Amino acid sequence: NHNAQALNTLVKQLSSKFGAISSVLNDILSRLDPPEAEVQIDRLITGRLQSLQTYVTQQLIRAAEIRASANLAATKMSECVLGQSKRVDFCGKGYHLMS
Amino acid sequence: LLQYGSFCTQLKRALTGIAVEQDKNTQEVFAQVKQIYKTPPIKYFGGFNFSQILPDPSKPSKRSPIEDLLFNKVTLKFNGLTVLPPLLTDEMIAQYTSALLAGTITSGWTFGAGPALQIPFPMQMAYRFNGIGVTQNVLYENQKLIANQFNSAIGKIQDSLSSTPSALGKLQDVVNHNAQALNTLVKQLSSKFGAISSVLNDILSRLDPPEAEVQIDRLITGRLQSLQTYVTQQLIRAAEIRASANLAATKMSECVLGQSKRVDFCGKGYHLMS
Amino acid sequence: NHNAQALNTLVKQLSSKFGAISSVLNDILSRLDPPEAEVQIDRLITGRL
Amino acid sequence: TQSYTNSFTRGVYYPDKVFRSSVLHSTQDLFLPFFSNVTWFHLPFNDGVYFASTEKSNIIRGWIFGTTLDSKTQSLLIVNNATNVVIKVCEFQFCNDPFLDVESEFRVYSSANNCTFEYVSQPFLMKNLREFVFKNIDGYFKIYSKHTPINLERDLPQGFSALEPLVDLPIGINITRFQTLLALTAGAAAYYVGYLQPRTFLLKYNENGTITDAVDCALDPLSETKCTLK
Amino acid sequence: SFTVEKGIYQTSNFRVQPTESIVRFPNITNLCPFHEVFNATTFASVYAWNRKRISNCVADYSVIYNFAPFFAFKCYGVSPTKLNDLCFTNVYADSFVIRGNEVSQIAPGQTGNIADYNYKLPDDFTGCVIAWNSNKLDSKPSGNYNYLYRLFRKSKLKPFERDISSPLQSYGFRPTYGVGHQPYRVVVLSFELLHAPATVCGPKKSTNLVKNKCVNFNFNGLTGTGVLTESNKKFLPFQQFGRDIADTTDAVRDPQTLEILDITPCSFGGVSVITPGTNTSNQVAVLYQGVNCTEVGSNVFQTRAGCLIGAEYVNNSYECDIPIGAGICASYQQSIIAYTMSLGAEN
Ligand SMILES: *[C@@H]1O[C@H](CO)[C@@H](O[C@@H]2O[C@H](CO)[C@@H](O)[C@H](O)[C@H]2NC(C)=O)[C@H](O)[C@H]1NC(C)=O
Ligand SMILES: *[C@@H]1O[C@H](CO)[C@@H](O)[C@H](O)[C@H]1NC(C)=O
Ligand SMILES: *[C@@H]1O[C@H](CO)[C@@H](O)[C@H](O)[C@H]1NC(C)=O
Ligand SMILES: *[C@@H]1O[C@H](CO)[C@@H](O)[C@H](O)[C@H]1NC(C)=O
Ligand SMILES: *[C@@H]1O[C@H](CO)[C@@H](O)[C@H](O)[C@H]1NC(C)=O
Ligand SMILES: *[C@@H]1O[C@H](CO)[C@@H](O)[C@H](O)[C@H]1NC(C)=O
Ligand SMILES: *[C@@H]1O[C@H](CO)[C@@H](O)[C@H](O)[C@H]1NC(C)=O
Ligand SMILES: *[C@@H]1O[C@H](CO)[C@@H](O)[C@H](O)[C@H]1NC(C)=O
Repeated sequence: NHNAQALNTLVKQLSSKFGAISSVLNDILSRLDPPEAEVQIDRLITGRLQSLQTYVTQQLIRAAEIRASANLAATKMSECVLGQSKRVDFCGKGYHLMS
Repeated sequence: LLQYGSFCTQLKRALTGIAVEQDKNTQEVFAQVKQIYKTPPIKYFGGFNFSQILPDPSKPSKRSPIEDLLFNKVTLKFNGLTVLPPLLTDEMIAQYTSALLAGTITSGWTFGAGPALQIPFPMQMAYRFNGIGVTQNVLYENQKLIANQFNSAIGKIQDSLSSTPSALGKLQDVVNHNAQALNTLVKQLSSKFGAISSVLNDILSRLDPPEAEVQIDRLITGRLQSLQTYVTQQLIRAAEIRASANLAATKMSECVLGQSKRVDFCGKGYHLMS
Repeated sequence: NHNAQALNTLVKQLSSKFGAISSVLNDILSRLDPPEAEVQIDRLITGRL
Repeated sequence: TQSYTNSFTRGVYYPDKVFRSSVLHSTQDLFLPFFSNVTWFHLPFNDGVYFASTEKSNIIRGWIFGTTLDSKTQSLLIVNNATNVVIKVCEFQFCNDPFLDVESEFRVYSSANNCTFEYVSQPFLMKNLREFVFKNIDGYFKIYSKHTPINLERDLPQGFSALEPLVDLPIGINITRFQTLLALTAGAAAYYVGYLQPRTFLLKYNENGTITDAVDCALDPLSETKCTLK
Repeated sequence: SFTVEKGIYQTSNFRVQPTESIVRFPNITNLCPFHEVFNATTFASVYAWNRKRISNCVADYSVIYNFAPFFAFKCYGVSPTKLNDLCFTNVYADSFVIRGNEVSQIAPGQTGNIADYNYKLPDDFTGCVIAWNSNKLDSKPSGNYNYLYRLFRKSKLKPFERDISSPLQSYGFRPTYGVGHQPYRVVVLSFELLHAPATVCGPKKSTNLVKNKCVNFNFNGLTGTGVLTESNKKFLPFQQFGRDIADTTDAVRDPQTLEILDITPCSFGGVSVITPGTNTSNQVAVLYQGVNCTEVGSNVFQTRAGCLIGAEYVNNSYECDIPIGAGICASYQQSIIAYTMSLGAEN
């Protein structure tokens, strides 16, 4: 769900104007002369760069937590499945037998 | 501002997730047992005080003296900034702690793996001594000396906590950091960001609508940047808080509901109880 | 390797223009007028921030 | 006759007209640096002048300001007497050694001439020590004053006090120099002179809203640390 | 979405709307010396420009339009049409005569002979530039040479600098001279903001006191809205405003009667909707976060989290279903009920 939401937001951000005459580069290119196109192009460039940076930062933050969970799962696989554990509530509720 | 997109939905989602995770942290750490146990009216356990940690019925809030000292020592409507109350009040957390203490005193480690089974306290202490490589006759022939040592050790704790002024820095850093972040966010509202003024009302009441946009957009960009920075910092801090809460939950499960053999996990020395 | 790469990139970023006449403050200040220098400086300031 | 002495922590006034309480505020303006020389007399204006006196016989009354001190340039001539105060900017002809005859003004100046400013109100004056701060900024002439009892002392008293604004004259003329004005038979007087500099301060307001303490952020590293930590 | 599952969602916010308006233009009415500024028939040279100070009067600018159809009417820091609603500290008026072609040379950040040798105009200027023709008044048939302008100077002039020290060139004005050389009368006004309480402001009229209610206020230009309440602050006899740690207005003194009036924002907060699944029912409950029940299902319950509307408070205890606040949950038992969560079974 989180991955789908992030991708949908990223692809939906492409339709914003960011204070420009239009949100389509071809429309601006075919309507305005090159000396004037840069002023409108810069705003779109800045907005899209900001969107990409936000997406990358969120992805890094999520990946850190996923890595922590994977480390915990690896420890559980090593300690509850390949042996018998005496740590309380680590391998279930009660006195551990096997997993 | 409507032209910029949907940043506000992202900010709201991030903050709501942080709040829900904050509630889940306490729920996971403290709600370990499902039954509310009680201590017997007669407080005799073979010569051991537990009064310094058991709840005090005289005071209205029903807290132990050490809990009172900790509560007193820690210490502590904007512009769109609000603070929400936690789901669990202090009395409920105190009840959880009292139930855990009563269970571990009257049952040992048996209530953490099934139905609670009664056992006299000296016999539980004999089991715990047997669990570190010392025979039972060592305990049974030195009951009074060990009881006196335990009483003195528990007595010195309040004085040690009170005398040291920086004993609770970890619990103060959280409050200080949150206050600093909120104050910086509030103070950022007085910046100009290269505009004629920092007040929208003055700009609207001094210039024509066709021209005020150039001044307004700079303020919008600056405030959006400030909000994004605040949210990112909050997420980064919340991750570390969650890691600490997970460690605390593991320690509660392993040191309190049982006897641990991991070195330097539940104190320095050979672990007995917590 | 990561620390060296990060420092090198941060130092290297100073030569960007970010959509300005030049990447040096002195040449922008001397060649242009103050009303336009105060506009050209902002792009560099924002990029470096 | 000149001399030298120590300013201590004297010469703090109210920068503006905004009420505050129980807060710490950082201000950037012209102030008298702590622990600095102030000349004792028995004079260029620079960027500011700090005047303090404790004389009782009222021989001191008013001051004279000007750049060239001539009838070709406007000049402030403050006159303080028992009932009112006279403020004039007219380009008076400056006599070499002005003094009050007591009350002919011929020795002060020879003639009056073209001008537009005039102000008459209660006089500035009223074991007693008096402080005055003069500065000419952005077309305005601002004067501060404060009165406080003092014990027998040859130097400035130890402690803290705040100066409240008195008048804000919209004159906006050229001043480079100044002299004192006396009323007289031989005699003697005693007063101190200090000079202001651009500094940054950290003012403290109490719950009642009066300044009680301040720190100069350029005296020593400890003060800089205090200012940074706020 | 068309389907909503069990939970609590924060939808929108709310705010208390203003009731009326309050204006406090103090009492005093005067007329500014604007007539003497214009139609004086005697305008000095650009190299020695007149300087007048205007204060303690009511500025009227309809006379400016009534004067003449000005060739130039430009304002830089302020919209020209809104000059009738602003209050200013003081106004500096500069009057002189310059050539018609050089009118464009009077602008901030502009280069020219008069710009750097006669009148330096700073970059942070706040005012208006007005010029109109004076050919029929200041053009002698043989040439009016009374107007002179500097041509040579070692260094460029400083902002608002006047020099009175052959560099001077006499102007020549004749009726036969065409556009671009006839004399133009130029008036430059400078404005000051954020200073001592403004006094040149009198075009509108005042109102009276209202208290303990959310009403717009305009105290001598201090716009905003809020509630005016009596204050116990010991103002010294010369302050006017008040601030706090957040650096915002919290007190003010009425110009008519010296009285300290606290200012607080009108009530606001968030709104949350508590509903079970749409498959189950369509009944909902609304929670106003951090708001007393007086300000806002015919059943009202007050909690620490705010005012709860549409739920009945029973005094039983069950396991938590929908979290609300400090130990209070909600569930769909058919109606919506609010209770106190139970920690567990006693033993
Ligand atoms: C547990 O320790 C407490 C504290 O030392 C003992 O309570 C003290 O009893 C003496 C004698 O009555 C009083 O003078 C003290 O004031 C008490 N302390 C406090 C803090 O009130 C208590 O007696 C010990 N437990 C047992 C069973 O004796
Ligand atoms: C004052 O000036 C004298 C010389 O003019 C100098 O020796 C002295 O250090 C200065 N400061 C004090 C406090 O006397
Ligand atoms: C004191 O000065 C005021 C102000 O000009 C004047 O009216 C008054 O007469 C003076 N008093 C005497 C005693 O001359
Ligand atoms: C004062 O200034 C005016 C203006 O130039 C001048 O006419 C007059 O001679 C000057 N002197 C006097 C005494 O008015
Ligand atoms: C003021 O007086 C000084 C000293 O004579 C002089 O140098 C300066 O040009 C005068 N005018 C201004 C505006 O400073
Ligand atoms: C301010 O008022 C309070 C209460 O009236 C008083 O205790 C305090 O001394 C006052 N502050 C002064 C006089 O500086
Ligand atoms: C809400 O207002 C009433 C009205 O007096 C008051 O009694 C009550 O204490 C208020 N509630 C809170 C939480 O302040
Ligand atoms: C619930 O508890 C008891 C019922 O006997 C009563 O004292 C209390 O007021 C009840 N609460 C209500 C009715 O809100």
